[PDB]
Amino acid sequence: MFIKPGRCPKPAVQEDFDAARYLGVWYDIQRLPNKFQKGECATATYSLSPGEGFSVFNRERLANGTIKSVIGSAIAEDPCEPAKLQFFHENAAPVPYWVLSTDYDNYALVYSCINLGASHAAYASIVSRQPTLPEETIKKLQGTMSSFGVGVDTLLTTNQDAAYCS
Ligand SMILES: C=CC1=C(C)/C(=C/c2[nH]c(/C=C3N=C(/C=C4\NC(=O)C(C)=C4C=C)C(C)=C\3CCC(=O)O)c(CCC(=O)O)c2C)NC1=O
Repeated sequence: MFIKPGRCPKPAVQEDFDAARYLGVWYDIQRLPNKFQKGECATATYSLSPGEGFSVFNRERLANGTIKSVIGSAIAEDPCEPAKLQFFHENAAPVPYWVLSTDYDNYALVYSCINLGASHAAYASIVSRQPTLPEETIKKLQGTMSSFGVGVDTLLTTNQDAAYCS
């Protein structure tokens, strides 16, 4: 279903966010169950764009062994708030992409809440520069998540095993 009652929180974001340090490959460690991501081995690649934002290439492996991917764009509508991006894909309405925390080199926590009148749709990933992330880092980030109405108990652990994902 993925539609949940109540409207979105406005969590705090990475205040000093440098999109240039955020570029390259990020691996999905944990994610909320959502509509689009039906697979495993989920990676996001962020690329140089002429403009203010960056180009997005998201990639996953489905249960039948097929690779499915999407291209989009992430751009901060307010350069006072550079961690509040909007994600543009296809014909779609932009969805928020909020970097709540990153050290650029190890981890990020990303959130997107879509308001649907009285209900909402939430995306939340813990990502890593590696296919794994220390259980301490995941605990801290899960801690941030619980503080704005995400249930850590809903989080999928993403399969990043080279034997399936190669
Ligand atoms: C928390 C933020 C977050 C947002 C804003 C989000 C949105 C989002 N992810 C999508 C696809 C996707 N999203 C991902 C992966 C990712 N997406 C990411 O933002 C990140 C960090 C990864 C993983 C590292 C994948 C693999 C797809 C393709 C799904 C498919 O087509 O099978 C789509 C397009 C749907 C489509 O056309 O199929 C949207 C709008 N998902 C998220 O996780």
